[PDB]
Amino acid sequence: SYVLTQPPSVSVAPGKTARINCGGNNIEYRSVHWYQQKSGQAPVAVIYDNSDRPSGIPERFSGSKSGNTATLTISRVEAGDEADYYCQVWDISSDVVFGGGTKLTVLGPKAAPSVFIFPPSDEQLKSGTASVVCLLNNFYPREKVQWKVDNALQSGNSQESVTEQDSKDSTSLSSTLTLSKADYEKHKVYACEVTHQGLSSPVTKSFNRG
Amino acid sequence: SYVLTQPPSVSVAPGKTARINCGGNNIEYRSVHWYQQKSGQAPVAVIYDNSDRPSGIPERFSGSKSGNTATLTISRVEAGDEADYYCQVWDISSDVVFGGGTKLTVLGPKAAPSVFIFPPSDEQLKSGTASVVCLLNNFYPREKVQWKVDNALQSGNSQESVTEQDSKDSTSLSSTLTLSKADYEKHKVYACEVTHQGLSSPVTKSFNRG
Amino acid sequence: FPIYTIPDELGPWSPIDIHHLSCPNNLVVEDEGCTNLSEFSYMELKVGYISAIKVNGFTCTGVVKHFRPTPDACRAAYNWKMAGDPRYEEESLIIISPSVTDLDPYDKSLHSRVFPGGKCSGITVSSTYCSTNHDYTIWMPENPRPRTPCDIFTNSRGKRASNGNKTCGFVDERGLYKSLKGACRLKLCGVLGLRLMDGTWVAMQTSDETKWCPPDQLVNLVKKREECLDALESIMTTKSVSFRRLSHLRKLVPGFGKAYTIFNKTLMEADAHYKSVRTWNEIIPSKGCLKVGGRCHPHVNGVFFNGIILDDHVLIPEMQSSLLQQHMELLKSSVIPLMHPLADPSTVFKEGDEAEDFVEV
Amino acid sequence: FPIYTIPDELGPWSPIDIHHLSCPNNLVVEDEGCTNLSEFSYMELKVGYISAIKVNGFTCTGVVKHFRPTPDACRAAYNWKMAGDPRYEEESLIIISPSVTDLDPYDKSLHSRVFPGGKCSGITVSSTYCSTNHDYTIWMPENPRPRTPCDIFTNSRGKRASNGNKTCGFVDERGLYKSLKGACRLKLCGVLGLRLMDGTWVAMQTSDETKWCPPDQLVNLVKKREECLDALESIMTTKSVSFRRLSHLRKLVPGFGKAYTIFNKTLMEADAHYKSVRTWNEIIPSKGCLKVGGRCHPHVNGVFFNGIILDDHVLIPEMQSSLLQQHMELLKSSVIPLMHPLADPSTVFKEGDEAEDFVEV
Amino acid sequence: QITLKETGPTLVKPTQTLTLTCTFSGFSLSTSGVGVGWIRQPPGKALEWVTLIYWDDDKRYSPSLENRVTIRKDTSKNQVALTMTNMDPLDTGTYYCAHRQHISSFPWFDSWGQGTLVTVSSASTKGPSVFPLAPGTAALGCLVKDYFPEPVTVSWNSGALTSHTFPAVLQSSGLYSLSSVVTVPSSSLGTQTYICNVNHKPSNTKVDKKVEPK
Amino acid sequence: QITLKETGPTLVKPTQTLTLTCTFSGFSLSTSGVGVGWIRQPPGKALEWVTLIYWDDDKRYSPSLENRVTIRKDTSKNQVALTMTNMDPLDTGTYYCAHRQHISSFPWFDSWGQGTLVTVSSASTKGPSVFPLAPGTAALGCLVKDYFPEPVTVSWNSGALTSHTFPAVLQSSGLYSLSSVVTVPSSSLGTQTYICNVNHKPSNTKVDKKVEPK
Ligand SMILES: *[C@@H]1O[C@H](CO)[C@@H](O)[C@H](O)[C@H]1NC(C)=O
Ligand SMILES: *[C@@H]1O[C@H](CO)[C@@H](O)[C@H](O)[C@H]1NC(C)=O
Repeated sequence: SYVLTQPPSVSVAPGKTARINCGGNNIEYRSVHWYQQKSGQAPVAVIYDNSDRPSGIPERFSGSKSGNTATLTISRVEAGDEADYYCQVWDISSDVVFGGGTKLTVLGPKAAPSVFIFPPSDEQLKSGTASVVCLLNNFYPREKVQWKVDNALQSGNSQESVTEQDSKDSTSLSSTLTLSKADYEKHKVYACEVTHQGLSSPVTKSFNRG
Repeated sequence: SYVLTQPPSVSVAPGKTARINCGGNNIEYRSVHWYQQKSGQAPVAVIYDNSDRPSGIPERFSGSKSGNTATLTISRVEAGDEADYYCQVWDISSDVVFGGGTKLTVLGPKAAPSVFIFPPSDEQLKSGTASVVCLLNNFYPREKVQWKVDNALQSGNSQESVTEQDSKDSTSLSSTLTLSKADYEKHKVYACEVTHQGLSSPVTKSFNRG
Repeated sequence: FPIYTIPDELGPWSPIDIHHLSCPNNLVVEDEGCTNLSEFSYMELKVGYISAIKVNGFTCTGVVKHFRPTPDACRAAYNWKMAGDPRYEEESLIIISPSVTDLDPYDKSLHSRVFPGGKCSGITVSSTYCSTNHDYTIWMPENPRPRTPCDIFTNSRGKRASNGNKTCGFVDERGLYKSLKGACRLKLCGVLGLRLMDGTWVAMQTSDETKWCPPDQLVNLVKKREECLDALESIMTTKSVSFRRLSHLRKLVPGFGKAYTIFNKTLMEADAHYKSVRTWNEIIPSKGCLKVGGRCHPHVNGVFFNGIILDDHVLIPEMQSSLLQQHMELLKSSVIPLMHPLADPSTVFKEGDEAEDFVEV
Repeated sequence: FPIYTIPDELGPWSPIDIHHLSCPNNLVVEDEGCTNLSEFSYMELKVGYISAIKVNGFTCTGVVKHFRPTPDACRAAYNWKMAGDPRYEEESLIIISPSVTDLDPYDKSLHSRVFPGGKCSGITVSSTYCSTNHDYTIWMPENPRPRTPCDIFTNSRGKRASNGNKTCGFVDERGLYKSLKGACRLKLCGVLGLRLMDGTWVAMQTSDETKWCPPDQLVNLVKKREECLDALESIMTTKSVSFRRLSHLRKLVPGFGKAYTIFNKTLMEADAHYKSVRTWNEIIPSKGCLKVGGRCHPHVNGVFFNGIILDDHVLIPEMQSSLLQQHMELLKSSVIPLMHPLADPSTVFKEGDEAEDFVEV
Repeated sequence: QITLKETGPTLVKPTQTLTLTCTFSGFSLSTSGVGVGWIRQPPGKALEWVTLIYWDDDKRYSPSLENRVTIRKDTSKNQVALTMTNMDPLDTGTYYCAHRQHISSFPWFDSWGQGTLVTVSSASTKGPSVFPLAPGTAALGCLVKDYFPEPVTVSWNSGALTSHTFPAVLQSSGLYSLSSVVTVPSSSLGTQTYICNVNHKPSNTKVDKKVEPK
Repeated sequence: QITLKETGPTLVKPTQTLTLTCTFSGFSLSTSGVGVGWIRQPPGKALEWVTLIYWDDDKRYSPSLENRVTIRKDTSKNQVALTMTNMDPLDTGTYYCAHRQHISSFPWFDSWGQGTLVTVSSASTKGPSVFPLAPGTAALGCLVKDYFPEPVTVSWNSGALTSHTFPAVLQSSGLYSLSSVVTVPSSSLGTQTYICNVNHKPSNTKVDKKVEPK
């Protein structure tokens, strides 16, 4: 299959200019298209045909190409043009192929998370499937949640949900452990480890069965 | 007022003859009438006009008079002709006057009573009027129930009900004490004394507040 | 004691907090030999003025971080908050309604826990604002100039009872014997009426001299009185109320009394004339219907008064805690079921021609 | 688990005592991918023979104070006691009915706790009377000559399910999936049927070979299995039962099971096909009506089956202990009611222009 | 032979008028020598003649009682009426109605209706309060207190229980109380639950009560 | 200007046929240079073009997807239909519908409907199980597990409570679970009772749950 590359997760200096590369075979001859997709929104085209801008896209966004590697440069970056940026071209292989996106990250301020843990209800230890919950809130950056069941690492068994940037702060998540009611009645130390930038030490709140 | 006397409670030897006297002014000239009233039944006339018997009264019953004192003699007494026996005459004072009855008692066998006591319910100690109950059963003769509230005699305050001769045995009663809920909370010894012929010692079952 | 007491007539609701609460007067007086009954008409306090004469106000305080506020400029912002248009913009005066205060029959002073000493002498033309416990915080009324309410009575027709030439009690238009025993005179609107029982205020046409009410009491199974005070103390420690502990503050016998309820986390009280309920059915005849005042009572988000709430099914706290104890009981009743003699594992047979204890002859 | 299980069909009642009782089989088996369903007809044990084949008898003993009795002269007095005319006069033989005993599919022996070893080989032309634990006491049947019952089946129509060419379960005429997993062969009346689940005995027309039932088992939230055994032990110590401890012996899932009840101090059991109940309403729609088998169920002096009794109101032991915990709970719910700031006794004011903590902006 | 049937109000309030009616078959109130009396006997006390009326509307009266009683004949109906004014509570008793033998010169009653039970009390009909009387045999019972219109029907375990209900004594408050008691196996206490079924039809107050030891 | 509206089944079972309909106003599917595409993006993953159809019923197809997708035009209705056969669970995603700019030689989408949320799961509609997550502030919450047809509405103290409901992650059993949590005064615990109101309209399973510390 055709493919064209663009980096995941470029990171910018707010108010500086940014530059994302899209590169694929023979881009020098096809023309390349560029899409901004803000979180949960449908994509909006920012530039098309290499260097043209839609009627309402600001002059800050630009795009240009050299060789088979095209690139859109967002001059004077704001924080709101932080989004997934897809490039896209026609091929012989398909009519339209998209680079797997590039996540522009605009930065700069570092928060910390509060860590509450929630054991499984006596309602759920009567089903046979217990569930332990680790809720963090108000952190930023966003990225590590481990589980210590009798002080022992537990991997491959939890899932995780989160909300997005808060309307006011910009900082949230929910970790969930699944034991069986015999795996709950047989381990005592039940903890939740946490890792973040504002954290000077890896946080953990622990609970025993009683 | 006119009046004519007859003894209460004559007592006979079963199978012997019995004799009840009725006496009143000038009975020698009026004629005197005699009525048997078995327990709860309406009276039946046994003899009339001094010495005559109804069509179905047995020859055992007789009656005769001497002077102003008339008398009905029940020869060869059975136990079923045990009843209240009233005499009755005409006067100037009223048309018909009755001697207050004579209770023939036929005898001979001596029983003993079982004594249960019942404190007042927590339902009744919530009304403010407690009630203590002393139930006896199976005794014969029939005649004395005292109440020891903190070991102290209690008179003038109870009532009493009874049933009659039992269909089979012939032997029953219910004594009832009324304190107020402050008189209950203030005395500890709560007893019931009992006196009867078969009893070799005066019976008493006691209870404290707990 | 009746099985329940339900209102027959319920006044407007007033916001109060947990302190306003207080156990009910459950007193009942018979009148013996008071049986000459004569038809008669009389007056009575309109439900909603019986317990007291409320008079609404508001709380204006000052900020910018405190300053003592000015009345017309506060009054200004009461009117705004009435619409909240140029209100929420805000040098700032912050307004809280409604501040219920009570009208004192004697000195027309206003009472409320907000006031220093718990009294204000009154608002008049020259005094337009009462001062409060907080220095930068004043109180003004809903009215610019409040007026003593004098349309407060109902006309009523009962039968009055007199053991002798002197009369002793009457039966109000809702049929309940009210005894004049224990009543004192109380001057409402220039009429000299009897506060009767729980504040029952009637005015007769016939006047016998009677003792007056003292200027102190002038505003607002005896086990059950202590069963109830426990609930009140239970409430006040926690500063929290429950519909269960709510249903204890109900007048247990018929006659005047306050009823309590709670809306949107806001505690409320109202005047009420209780009627004895002989059977649970006569007040709950339908699935979600509470017969009171001959109709079905409206609920506010499933909440009726006096702990009565709403599965779509009207549950009464005192009714529920009975059926549960009634039913639970029948369900725990026991028996010894018959067993055949020869059906036992261990039945020792006594050898010999000795006949066992089957006593069936 | 369904909220309740009610019978759809209930066999005749049989007298039993507390020993006959036993916790229910609550097992349920899904069959996965068993979705080719084909319409089909088949047979089934008539309700009342499913759990067992009862066979009534009586107890003749001897007195005059014991003597071993003679059968025809006992049989004589069974017929008398049938009318009790020359019976109660009484050298005396005393008769007790009915002695339910069970019919053994394998050796046509009769079982009953009365019998030495708990078995009798059977009554036949030459053996007319079974002997019992008591020497001067014999057992004879209601019949002179009992006959193995062969009119015991129903005709039925379900849909059968087959994941592949081989079939796995079916849906009986009352709509419930029954899985053939776990069933063994059982020969009734010279037909080779499957005992399925709880004894469910069906006979198909299509025959696949299957394992047989052993001659031992041939007659009669897994927490709930232990919640129940406690009730049984609770019963047996006391030798006494309560409608509360009765409602634990109910099959908690739909399918075959015994139902229990008690009449006139006499314990009774009967076969029953349970149906899951989605809502309490569908079984109690009226004031005293228990919908079972599409009609309202008769009660015997206020007693329906399975602890369900009768204020003139049908109360269900499991329903009642729910509403009480459900209602009681809402009634105990709590709140903090709003209080005005300035309305507190102890509200310390911090002197100065320091603005207090009224955060309402 | 002769039969006499009292009829009337079983119950009358003090200071009201009582009026009863003896109806009678075997004999002729229109003959020239017969009479129809009333004898009343307060419960447990001795017989007391009350009035007599003869074929010639001659109305004999007990002297103690003359100022209140009013006797009347109708021999067209075969009925005598007895009418007592200003009923006092002591007048509670059985009122017998009797026939005065007509050949015999001095008067004597040969025939006597099974007499009616007049009870003169002032109490509104009020239901009972039923309290428990708890316990090689032991005994337990119900106390039915403060019932007014007697009689009360006490059933035990739905009258499934077979082995002493007592009569009622008039309390200090013009109300009645009676108590029913049973002997059970001392072993059944705390295993077989015991409930008495009490019904005061007067106020159709039905109450069942569980009676167990503490 | 231009507007495009995806419509179709929000939910489809694996191995069934999905068929969606983009309806569109600003432009002319009957012109000589336009086209209407479908781009789908599985949740959190990168955009993936799916099909395109041009004014001359030329139907471009993504090579990965050609063997299942079926695109169709009707420009009499201003509608395009997308039809995917043999639905597989990975196909869960948002299906955008877009307009291909008609002056520009190499194809690019200028207009893009806010796209529809296709979720391909095999579960019968089943209500939720709502468990409590108990506790200068403390925090408590509800755990709504095993709900299938998303979405679930968690209200707190009758939405009288004002201050984080989470999104749902697909469990190991094709069922969804989401969890709602609140920060209350640490002093209200054990004085103000807290009940979450959960409604799974799919099975109209409404359940309220009391959440308090031990
Ligand atoms: C059985 O119940 C009936 C009511 O139908 C009752 O009359 C009878 O006395 C009961 N049997 C016994 C032995 O009590
Ligand atoms: C008061 O109740 C209404 C419902 O009528 C509700 O919408 C509102 O939010 C409540 N007030 C507050 C402050 O929550």
